[PDB]
Amino acid sequence: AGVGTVPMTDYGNDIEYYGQVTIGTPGKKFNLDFDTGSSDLWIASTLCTNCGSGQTKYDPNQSSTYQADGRTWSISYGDGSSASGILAKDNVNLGGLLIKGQTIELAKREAASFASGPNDGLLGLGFDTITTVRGVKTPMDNLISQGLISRPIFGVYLGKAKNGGGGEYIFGGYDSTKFKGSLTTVPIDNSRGWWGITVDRATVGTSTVASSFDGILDTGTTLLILPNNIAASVARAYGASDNGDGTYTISCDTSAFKPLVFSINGASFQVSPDSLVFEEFQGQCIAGFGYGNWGFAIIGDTFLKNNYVVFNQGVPEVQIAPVAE
Ligand SMILES: [Ca+2]
Repeated sequence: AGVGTVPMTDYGNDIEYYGQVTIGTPGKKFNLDFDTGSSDLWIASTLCTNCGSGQTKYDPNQSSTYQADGRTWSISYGDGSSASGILAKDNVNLGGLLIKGQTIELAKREAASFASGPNDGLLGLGFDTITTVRGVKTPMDNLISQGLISRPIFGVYLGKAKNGGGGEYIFGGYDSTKFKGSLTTVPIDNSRGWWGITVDRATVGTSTVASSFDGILDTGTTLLILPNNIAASVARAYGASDNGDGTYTISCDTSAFKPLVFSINGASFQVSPDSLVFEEFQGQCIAGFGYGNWGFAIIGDTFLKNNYVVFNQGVPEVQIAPVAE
């Protein structure tokens, strides 16, 4: 692959997307979840006492560039998962770009959901104001300061399992074969450490289901999670029924549904009919949109697998365009 290019693997029905990263000298390959909703780079390690037998574990002893650190870390994600351990320093190779002396977080403990998942840890792509340890420079901060990228951007393509899966992240560039038309620039609010944007409105057919609302672009969240009122308005448009757990039951037959269209900075971006269905289990379909008790939306994979995004940490801003398909 080209310089800074990282092919991704689509896990299951567009649940999450991970890529290979080489850590250490001579180095081991790790599958990490690329997450724009967090900013810590943590990996399963041989110090871990409740990690999955299937995860690849970083071993300090096998890296001649490992450097010990006296600090500890602990993280607790919104979904109830967590992990904790110690800090360390080592080299990280991202698509051919060798970051020297990146702060890495070695897990000593991790939640069972991580132990049974497909990845070895997470690569945080949010802003450095939300690293759990103060003073930690993120991989993007280091790519920029070490001169590994000449533009402070990363282009993101997330595939659809229905079309074969895959995905691709490009550090320092983007690929126009993955999108159609012109990119639309959208200003980012990074005040909470996330890629926050304002959606002007959301429509289903001729109905305005929502007025402007704020949301965060999160590759690390599977669904499109909306504030209660907005989610109910959307559900009413499709005849979806509330499962009482943050999810909805929708008709498995999407041939009759109109796309969920977001108006962002004057252009239209949509969640295609096929994406309105997340998963089918014993003939019952779970919708691609859910609700949470937050005042802002979590714009997850349901939305990102339909729209290419160029993330610019420098401005900050994003450039978006409909996926070429
Ligand atoms: Ca996640």
